[PDB]
Amino acid sequence: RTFLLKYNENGTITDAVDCALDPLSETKCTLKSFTVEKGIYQTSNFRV
Amino acid sequence: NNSIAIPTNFTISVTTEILPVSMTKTSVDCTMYICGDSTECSNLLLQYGSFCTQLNRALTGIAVEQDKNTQEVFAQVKQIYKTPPIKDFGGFNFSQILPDPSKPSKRSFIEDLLFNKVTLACAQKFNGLTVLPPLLTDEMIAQYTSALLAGTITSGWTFGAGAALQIPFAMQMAYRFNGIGVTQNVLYENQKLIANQFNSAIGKIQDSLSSTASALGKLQDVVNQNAQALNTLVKQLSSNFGAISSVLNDILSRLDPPEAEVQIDRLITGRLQSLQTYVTQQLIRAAEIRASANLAATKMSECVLGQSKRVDFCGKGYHLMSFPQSAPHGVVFLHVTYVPAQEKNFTTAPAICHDGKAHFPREGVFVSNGTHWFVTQRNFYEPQIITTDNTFVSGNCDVVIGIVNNTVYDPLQP
Amino acid sequence: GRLQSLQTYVTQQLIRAAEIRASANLAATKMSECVLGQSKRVDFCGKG
Amino acid sequence: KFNGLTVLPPLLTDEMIAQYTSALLAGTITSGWTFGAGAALQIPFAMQMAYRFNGIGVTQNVLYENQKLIANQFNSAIGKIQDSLSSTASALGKLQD
Amino acid sequence: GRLQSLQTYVTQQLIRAAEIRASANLAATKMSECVLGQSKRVDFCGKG
Amino acid sequence: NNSIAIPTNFTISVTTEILPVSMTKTSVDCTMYICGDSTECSNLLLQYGSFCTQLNRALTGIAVEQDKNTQEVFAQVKQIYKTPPIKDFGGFNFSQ
Amino acid sequence: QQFGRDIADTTDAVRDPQTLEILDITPCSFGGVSVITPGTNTSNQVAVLYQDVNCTEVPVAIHADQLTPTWRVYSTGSNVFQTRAGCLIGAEHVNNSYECDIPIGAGICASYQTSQSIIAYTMSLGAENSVAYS
Ligand SMILES: *[C@@H]1O[C@H](CO)[C@@H](O)[C@H](O)[C@H]1NC(C)=O
Ligand SMILES: *[C@@H]1O[C@H](CO)[C@@H](O)[C@H](O)[C@H]1NC(C)=O
Ligand SMILES: *[C@@H]1O[C@H](CO)[C@@H](O)[C@H](O)[C@H]1NC(C)=O
Ligand SMILES: *[C@@H]1O[C@H](CO)[C@@H](O)[C@H](O)[C@H]1NC(C)=O
Ligand SMILES: *[C@@H]1O[C@H](CO)[C@@H](O)[C@H](O)[C@H]1NC(C)=O
Repeated sequence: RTFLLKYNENGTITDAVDCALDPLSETKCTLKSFTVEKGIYQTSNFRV
Repeated sequence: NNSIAIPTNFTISVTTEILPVSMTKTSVDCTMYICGDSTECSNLLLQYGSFCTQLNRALTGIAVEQDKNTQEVFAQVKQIYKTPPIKDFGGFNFSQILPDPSKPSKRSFIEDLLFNKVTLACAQKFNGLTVLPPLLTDEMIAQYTSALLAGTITSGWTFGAGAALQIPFAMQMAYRFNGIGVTQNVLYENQKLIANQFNSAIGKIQDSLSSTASALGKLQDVVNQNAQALNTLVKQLSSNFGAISSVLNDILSRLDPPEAEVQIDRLITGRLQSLQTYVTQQLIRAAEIRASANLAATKMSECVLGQSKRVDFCGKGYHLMSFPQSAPHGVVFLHVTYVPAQEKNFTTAPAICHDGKAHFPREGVFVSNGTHWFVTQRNFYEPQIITTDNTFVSGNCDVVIGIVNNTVYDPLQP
Repeated sequence: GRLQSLQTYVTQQLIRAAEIRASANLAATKMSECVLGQSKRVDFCGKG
Repeated sequence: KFNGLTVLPPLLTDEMIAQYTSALLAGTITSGWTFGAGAALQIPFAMQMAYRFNGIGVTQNVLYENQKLIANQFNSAIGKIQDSLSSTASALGKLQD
Repeated sequence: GRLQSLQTYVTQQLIRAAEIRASANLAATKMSECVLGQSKRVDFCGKG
Repeated sequence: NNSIAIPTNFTISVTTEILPVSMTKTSVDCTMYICGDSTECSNLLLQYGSFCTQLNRALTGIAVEQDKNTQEVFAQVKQIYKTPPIKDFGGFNFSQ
Repeated sequence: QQFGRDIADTTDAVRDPQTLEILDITPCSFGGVSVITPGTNTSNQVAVLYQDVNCTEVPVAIHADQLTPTWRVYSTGSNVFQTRAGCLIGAEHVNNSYECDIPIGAGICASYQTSQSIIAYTMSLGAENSVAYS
């Protein structure tokens, strides 16, 4: 899996989001962020 | 020193002008173009940093700009106006430039001629290259223009400045001539004359575009550029870049992965150079259209929604108004311009001295048959009797060069 | 790989420089017309 | 020169460029604004000086009562171009770039 | 290396050519406004 | 509240404005540039697909477009005029 | 002949060495998948746009039968709408027309309007109006 973990100033991970649960989760790893304004995005295909 | 040229007649002229607005909508996927359905190839591409997340993002950035360009050119108004059913415009005929309600499409009579005058030719979608549909389909593109004519023709130019205000079309051009230096008495005495000439002007441009004369020269270039560049990208995949084969599947069936590290990478490096050039060349082409798109957008706000006093910015000649029409990957402007006709050889003089006082023209020129003097508008010969109402008194008679003696009729106590 | 890193950046910056350069000149054209005088053109210094 | 750099001549030679400027120079002087919008209309240049003042809100009478002063003053501004262009500090920076 | 040397020269030429187009169109618009007629735009044809 | 300014005289000044219209058209041929007078090197270039048949149209595309700039700026009149033999321009000396 | 080429110089049609039957070869990956999503801090339910697939070969083109069950949820169902830009799944079609805020393509947009769901519709070009001309 491709995991995107975000770290606070301490380094302890408070939340994590897997990028294969749904095509919504595919957007975050595609864009490398979480809090993004409303719009439309394209994600590279990853189904095998 | 004392010869002036004042036109004695006039003719109406309708020209055309083509300007691209949006170009072909293209997008390239990251992995599909370089190597499709090969998980052993994408691993090697991952070690070359983040190129396709830049190139596709840049290519996607064109798509946002291309849809925004059409919105800032065509969606200038926020209400879809409709032309009234009664086509009584004071002798003018407007059927050729308005959409036909009988047809199931909103494209007007001349837009069908324009849409087949230039073409676009699609089937190579398999190797990554795809075409995104435009935000505004051709049915909606014609709908914007139909409202824009429904505002300029019927509501004057006020619909571009707020709520639409109704006005006759005979009214509209009557004091629109007031913006080019001629009074409004010209049209009311020549409404029949200008109507047939204007209708024939629409007929003259209709036959030329319906013939074999290629007048849409600029539109074909932008379509070919967005077609030749893609085709070069299609053909470029057939080159080996010095490899033992131009197809990676054979190389995957030829060399072991320890021996394919050198072989495949040089293919990967070569094809990245091929794609980088396309994305680069797409940006300048998108930059040039955007410069023309703002030019089209400015002409939308200037050459249509009002009267522009800038010389030779909307067609050729004095500006009266324009008829925007839908075109594939662009817009067509029909500038209706005022052109002076043949003139008469007049003899002029700057001023008149009557009783030692100088009378200067308030508005117009001073012309003579050769013995008698008359005053008329600068851009149209309508001679008038020299009165104290059309002139004003200033200065003496020994300070202005070229002054001529003449009499002034006084009408207040005849 | 690093020269090609700079070749991508410099090309994009020059292209983006032209985007600002046309916009700045457009503002400058509006700067000499919309504020330093009264403008007669329609829908160039705002709606109406 | 070497290594495949070929310079094509311009489509319009420098001699013919000046004639278009000469045509525009005579067009601006003898016609004003008419020749750019249709048939050329001949008009005295003294008259054309007035009708541009009317386009900037200046009354027609200001030119005629001060025609002599403008004639000396307009040429002096023209004569100042040579002093502003023949100096060491050249003002033709944009073309030189 | 020579192709990359030639490619960056073509890219540099294309960027500069577009700026000449913007300048020429500004010159062309000036030619249609500053010379062939009278322009009421403030501070567009020189100062004043 | 009640102060306005109306000039009592005027000054006529001319200012020089500079704008480029076109530059020198350039063209590069890959046949002799990349591999100078060597037929054993051009065959390597032929294996690189079509770049140098794609760059030539780019430079020529510039040159064709730049020739349009010269005609777009200067060639906006359909007639060629000449000065009249007399030079009575109301006190203006235009011979410069 | 043994195989056919094209503009791309790719083998698109090959002849069977056994039955000598003319047949065509083409892949359909449609790797450009797009999702329409509001602000990520607003909601989790979204709509996914598929480009030029007609959404009748989705289980066949990608072999979703043997995939994870979460892919088959959006592969088929009653929430299927077909556009000129493709087949859109995950939105409720509405017969009204508003000034849309989310561009998708082919005149179809999306919004966040009411029980909450994302609605897709043909955009409204504006408020219809007429001028009392005579
Ligand atoms: C004005 O016209 C008259 C008539 O021909 C001429 O004699 C005179 O010289 C002209 N004025 C000037 C300044 O040349
Ligand atoms: C301006 O101010 C003066 C005194 O301060 C006052 O008399 C006058 O009415 C004012 N004018 C206006 C227009 O307010
Ligand atoms: C989501 O973020 C936006 C940021 O603009 C904010 O306006 C909105 O109130 C936020 N909503 C929630 C539910 O956090
Ligand atoms: C999509 O599938 C339906 C079902 O057979 C068919 O009627 C329709 O024509 C297909 N769409 C296209 C574009 O062929
Ligand atoms: C929209 O209209 C069509 C035809 O009038 C109808 O079949 C469809 O059910 C309508 N949709 C809704 C949600 O009512």
